[PDB]
Amino acid sequence: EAIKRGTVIDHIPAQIGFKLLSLFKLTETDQRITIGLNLPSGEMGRKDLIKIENTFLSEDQVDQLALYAPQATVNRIDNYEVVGKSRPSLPERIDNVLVCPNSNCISHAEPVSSSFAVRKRANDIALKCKYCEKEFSHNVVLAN
Amino acid sequence: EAIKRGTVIDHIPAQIGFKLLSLFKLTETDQRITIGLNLPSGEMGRKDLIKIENTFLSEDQVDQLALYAPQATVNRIDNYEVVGKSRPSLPERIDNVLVCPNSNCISHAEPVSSSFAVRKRANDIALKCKYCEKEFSHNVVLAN
Amino acid sequence: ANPLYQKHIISINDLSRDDLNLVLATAAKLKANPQPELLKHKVIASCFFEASTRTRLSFETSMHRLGASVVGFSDSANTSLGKKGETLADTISVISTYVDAIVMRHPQEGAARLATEFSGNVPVLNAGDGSNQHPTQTLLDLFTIQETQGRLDNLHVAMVGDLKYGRTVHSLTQALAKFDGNRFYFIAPDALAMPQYILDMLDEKGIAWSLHSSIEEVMAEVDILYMTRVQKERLDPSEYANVKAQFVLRASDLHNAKANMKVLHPLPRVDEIATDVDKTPHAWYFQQAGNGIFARQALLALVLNRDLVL
Amino acid sequence: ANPLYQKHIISINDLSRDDLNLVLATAAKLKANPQPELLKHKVIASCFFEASTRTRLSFETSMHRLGASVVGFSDSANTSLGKKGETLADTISVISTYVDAIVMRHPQEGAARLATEFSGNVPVLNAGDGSNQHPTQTLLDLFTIQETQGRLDNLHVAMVGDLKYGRTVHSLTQALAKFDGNRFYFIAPDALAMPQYILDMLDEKGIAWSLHSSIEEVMAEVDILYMTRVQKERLDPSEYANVKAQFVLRASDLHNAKANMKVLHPLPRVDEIATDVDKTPHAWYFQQAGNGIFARQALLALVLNRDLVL
Amino acid sequence: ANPLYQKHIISINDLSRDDLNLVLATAAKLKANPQPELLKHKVIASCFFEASTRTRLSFETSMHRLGASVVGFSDSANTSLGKKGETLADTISVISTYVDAIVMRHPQEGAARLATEFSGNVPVLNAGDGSNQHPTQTLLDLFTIQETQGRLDNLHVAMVGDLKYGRTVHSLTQALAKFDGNRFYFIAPDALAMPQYILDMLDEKGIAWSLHSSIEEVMAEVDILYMTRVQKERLDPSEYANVKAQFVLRASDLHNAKANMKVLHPLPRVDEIATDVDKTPHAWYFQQAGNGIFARQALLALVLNRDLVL
Amino acid sequence: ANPLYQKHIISINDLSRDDLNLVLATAAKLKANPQPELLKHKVIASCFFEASTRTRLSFETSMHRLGASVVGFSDSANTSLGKKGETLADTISVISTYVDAIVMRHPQEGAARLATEFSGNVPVLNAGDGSNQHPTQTLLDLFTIQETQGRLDNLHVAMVGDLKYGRTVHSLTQALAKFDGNRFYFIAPDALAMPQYILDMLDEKGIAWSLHSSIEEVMAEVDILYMTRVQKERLDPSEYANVKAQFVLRASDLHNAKANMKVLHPLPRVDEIATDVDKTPHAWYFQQAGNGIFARQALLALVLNRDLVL
Ligand SMILES: Nc1ccn([C@H]2C[C@H](O)[C@@H](COP(=O)(O)OP(=O)(O)OP(=O)(O)O)O2)c(=O)n1
Ligand SMILES: Nc1ccn([C@H]2C[C@H](O)[C@@H](COP(=O)(O)OP(=O)(O)OP(=O)(O)O)O2)c(=O)n1
Ligand SMILES: [Zn+2]
Ligand SMILES: [Zn+2]
Repeated sequence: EAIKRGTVIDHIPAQIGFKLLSLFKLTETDQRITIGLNLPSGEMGRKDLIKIENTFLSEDQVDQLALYAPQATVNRIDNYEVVGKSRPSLPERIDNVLVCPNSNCISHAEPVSSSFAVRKRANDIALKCKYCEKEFSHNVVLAN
Repeated sequence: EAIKRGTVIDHIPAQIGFKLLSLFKLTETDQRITIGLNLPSGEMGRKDLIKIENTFLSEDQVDQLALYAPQATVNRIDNYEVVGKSRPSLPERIDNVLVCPNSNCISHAEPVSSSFAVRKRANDIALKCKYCEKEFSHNVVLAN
Repeated sequence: ANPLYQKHIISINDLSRDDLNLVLATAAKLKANPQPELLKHKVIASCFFEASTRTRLSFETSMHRLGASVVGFSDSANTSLGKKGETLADTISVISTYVDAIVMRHPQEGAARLATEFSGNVPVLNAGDGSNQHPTQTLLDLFTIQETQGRLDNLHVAMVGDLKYGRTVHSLTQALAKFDGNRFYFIAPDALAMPQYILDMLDEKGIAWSLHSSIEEVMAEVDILYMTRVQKERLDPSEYANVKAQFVLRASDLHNAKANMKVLHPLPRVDEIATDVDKTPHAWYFQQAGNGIFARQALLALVLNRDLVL
Repeated sequence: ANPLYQKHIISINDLSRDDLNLVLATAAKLKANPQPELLKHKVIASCFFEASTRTRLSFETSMHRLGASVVGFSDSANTSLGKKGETLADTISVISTYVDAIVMRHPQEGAARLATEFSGNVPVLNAGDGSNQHPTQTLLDLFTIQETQGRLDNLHVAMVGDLKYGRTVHSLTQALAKFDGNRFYFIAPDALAMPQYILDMLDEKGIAWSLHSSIEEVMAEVDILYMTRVQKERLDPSEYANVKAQFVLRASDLHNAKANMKVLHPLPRVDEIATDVDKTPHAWYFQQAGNGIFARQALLALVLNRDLVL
Repeated sequence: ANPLYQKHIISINDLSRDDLNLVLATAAKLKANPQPELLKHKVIASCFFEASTRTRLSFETSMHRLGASVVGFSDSANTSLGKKGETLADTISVISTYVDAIVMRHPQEGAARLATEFSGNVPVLNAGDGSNQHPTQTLLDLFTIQETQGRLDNLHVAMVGDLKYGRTVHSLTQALAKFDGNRFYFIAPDALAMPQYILDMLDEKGIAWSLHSSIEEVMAEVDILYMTRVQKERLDPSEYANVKAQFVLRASDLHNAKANMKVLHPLPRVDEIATDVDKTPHAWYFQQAGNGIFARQALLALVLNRDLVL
Repeated sequence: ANPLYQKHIISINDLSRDDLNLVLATAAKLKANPQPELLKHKVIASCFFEASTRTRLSFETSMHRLGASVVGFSDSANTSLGKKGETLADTISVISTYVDAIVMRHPQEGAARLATEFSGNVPVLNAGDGSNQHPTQTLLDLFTIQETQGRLDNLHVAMVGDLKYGRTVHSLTQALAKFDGNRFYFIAPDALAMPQYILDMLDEKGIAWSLHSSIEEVMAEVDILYMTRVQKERLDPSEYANVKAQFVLRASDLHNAKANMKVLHPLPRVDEIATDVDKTPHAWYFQQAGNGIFARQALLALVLNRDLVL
């Protein structure tokens, strides 16, 4: 089960596990990798979890998990045993992973990384494109 | 950790488990999944491993891995016992997963699934699109 | 002779409940018992001043299924001598000396009506005039509702999409309002709401209607879910993306739908009906299109024959 | 019922030798004994998403010679609602509720094949899909060879011109390779050579072929001289002039030609066949074109009738 | 250097109030004392990916008034037959090796911002990017309001017309909202109302605004009447007819206007402003256009010239 | 006067090695010490009979960098509805009474040469004539190779892509073949091989060249990797798919490249060079484009200014 060093992120919701591996390139390394999926934890829909060997993620790297997996916990391993628990906060910039829903936005088919700004509302979250400067519900952005 | 009833895909070429999970949407289920990439590989140099419970792969589904892990080993398990091992063999047809390299093929942006006839050649595999009837090296098709 | 013999077919507002029922009963009869020689030796003008391939093929097929001959044109950005100079009035005055009926589609509102004033005794059938009328679409819609529901009264009808600019939904609402006990559910963004004059018309007849922001609110009760395209051409792309999700339909949405419920759509349907709806028993937009043939046959037959032995 | 009843006609690769012979025997019968009412009351869609006047007129004439009615369109750089947005799949799903068969030509490879997946029980006939197939051209070519030579086996067939990009010659070579003892002569500049996959296919069947740089090398032995246009559009004008002379045919070149030898060309033929060839008894490209009518009639008849009394 | 030296000018939301004041003060100076050689030996690209004759001439005139040389183009022609398959990124990467500054207008939102990521040390000035920003229009508007009213604070500003889709009024509102005590009156049909996000921005800032059905409701207290074109291509022609009167201005409407009031319009005004307004002392749209030169000079001067203007 | 004073610049085959060296040395000088008034009071015609935004802006920028004024046009629009029935001869006869030099690009080969016969004492600079010459492209290429490699002799030069139809690689090969000890590697699919006449020219000069199927075969010994666009409009899309990989470059392909190696490309590179190449020290296509300015200045300066540049 356990790894000597690297990182383990836990308490990932069901069906969000694979999406993290996808979006965040979370498995793109010659270093060792072990993942568990649809794992039993506590609730009926339960949990996914990931473990990564010999690699560490910055505090900023943690924060990107917020939009999909708010309730997680990232965990550093240095010998066998843990060091510190970590929690993702809403970042100020979500870059690279989202796609602007504005079909006329210059960002499409150009060599730039997507970039959005975040702010809360009743019933949803507004995301604002760096390029077109248009603002959308996350529920609009997260469906394309 | 080991499994009671289901399927184990072993000797997966390293860094490929994730891909297999993507292409074949293996994570689109509720059954418990266990994965390892570049793992403790006595029986290899660098290999991947995927476990899926309460689910079984037919002969054709197993054969669909032939192009991505032609030396994998698919294990069928019940009551903790491995009841069958099979190796992927070259399928005669590959559907859904590949994309036709011909940019003028009708298949792009039409509501149909890709489909290719497969035939082995000395040094490669030839793939012939059901729609445009053009034939390409698997290296060309797999490129994108 | 039948009430529609030699009548012009211009506006849903000119057709009574009885007229509608007569077209539909005739359509059912020709569907069951084709009369491929009814209009033998008739010549019909297919005049698409505005091109519409789907509507034109449908109408011309109807003509041929009754044995009629067809002459016509479909016009893009052009004309020969001497329209763009020659009036529509003169064009109809000429063509009406040639043919037995004129089917026409035109970019300006009122074009078919003006045509009737110059076509002498040649009946004009309106295949669409600008943002005004499209009565044979409404007839095929109504035929499809009647055929699948067994009736045109006491229905729950939801309309979803661009209700402000869809001449097809205005017309269908007017038509359905000629029958009793129908209830309407309008699902549209505020910028594309069903117009007040439609709402006033329903109010004056004591017909119930309500607004809903989601298909889920009405799915359990709806008999007909009529989807209409979004005229995104008038809209900012950003705006079109912010309210896309409100009229997108997919197979999962039909989970609590009544067994009888049908999804209609005058087409094309990109971005509104996911292809996964197509295989469900509720998807009926292709069947709807196929019904255009029988509705349009009935209309041609009624208009060009005194009495129909069916 | 006959082996082709209600079958789609998409690719030469899907037609057996027996299928080919059946189409040709039927074509000979209709040529000798026309059946102008065979397809009475059938409606056929002539759908030229890609315009081709010669092919469309030929096909539509065939339809009328069997008594069928015809609806359709020819498309330039356009479309009405709502293709360029509406999928081909939806277009076929609609049109197949109207008509008894669909003849279609399209700029993308595979278009006809995709159509069969949406047309239900309505047969699709491929009038050409991009650089892929054009099976009714190949059928009319084969009918012409059989009619003039009395057979499709043991022939000497030369092909001259742009062999690399001519879908018509690829298809004819595949078709002729289903028969026995044929020998091929390929006459083309190196830049436009018959593709290796064609050559491999002939090798695998033990079919003899050879390259020649001039028509003179083969004239004494050739039964069929099949000329194909040069797609000069892909070429530098200087390049097109340097190798023009190698595929130009004139009357003097036919001096030692066999009495039976015919010159074929799917047309148009500018710059390849001098007009002085036209009057020789070997010129048969217009007769070839006229044969399109009988080949296409046979196909429509076989596909739309269970059993043909001829 | 001055605060704007070598800065990109992309969006009004990136310019502080001090920035705006600096541009306007610089504009006032150049109007009063021209500096025809300030940018001698600079070469500026006038890149109109989207054509706009009025805006381009204004900008290129401003370049020449400071002695700069100009190279450029105007497309809108290249569209989708290929337009330019080359990325904007590459176009900018190339052009930024040629010139000292890039002025660009583009049909896609974000285009100028994208340019800055590829222009190296070459400043980019946004002449309009889709429905997003148009800051030099806002700068000449502000300069015109400041000149005629003596201030940018404590004004009564009415905006009329298509408030929904006008990038120019969105931007002017944001800009005026950076100053204090301004009150807005929004006059627009419901289909064309000032968007919620603008209203919300005003609410956070505690800025007063009100909705009005017509111009006469507020004519007696406005300092600036800023009219906009109604993009009638968005509306139904009958819909346009019915709301037209509320956003059209004629001279008799001006009876109770303050002596200091000016009517602005970014042009063309063809529909909204009658020509009898032209000779009132309130008509200031042509003087407005004229100030584009001084605002655009100020911006070029500030961005390309290290030391502040005297 | 300098050797190039008042000379026409039409073809690389008319420029000696000393001419090439003189242009490059002049270009180096102007890059190092600009002379913004050298051509003050000259007026130069920028005549783009065939449109080319990148080449035109480069040329017009170079004119302004020396202080010259520019008049001009860009057609490609006028074609065959009339284009201009006037002869090129007459157009030049007229224009050569207006201006001090003519820079021209034309779709027909020989056009610039023809111009010189009608331009009187007005020099003509060829900005590209059909598939013939493009000497200022070759001059900026050479300048870029000399700058980054320190020499034009004893280099390892790889050319990749459409070697058959690229006027730019034909011309660069001829140019490099005027210097000593250069070795070429030609990487192209068979349908797009370097033409025989180029290979024959190299053979007479005893210059080494070899054919290679891919870039990796020679990546470790090349000093210049000169990539070209594959005119995919010539190939079948499936053919393009199958050979694509051999003429596309990405960053990982560069692992064993010499430290001094530069990747050049006359642009656009949309297909052949991945964007991850851009930030390697080998990417030099944008710097290449930038050198167009200095090469084009040098040429204008040499041709219009009697005394050599200091
Ligand atoms: N070499 C190691 C050492 C530890 N772990 C991890 C796996 C478990 O996720 C974690 C267990 O410790 P926790 O603090 O996460 O257990 P909790 O206290 O969080 O459980 P609970 O939240 O239910 O109280 O240790 C690991 O993967 N590899
Ligand atoms: N209840 C079980 C039994 C087996 N396995 C896994 C472990 C191995 O990765 C694979 C094969 O099981 P084996 O007992 O056959 O292990 P082998 O060592 O024999 O595999 P191989 O035949 O390749 O040597 O399946 C499992 O996950 N759960
Ligand atoms: Zn955006
Ligand atoms: Zn294909």
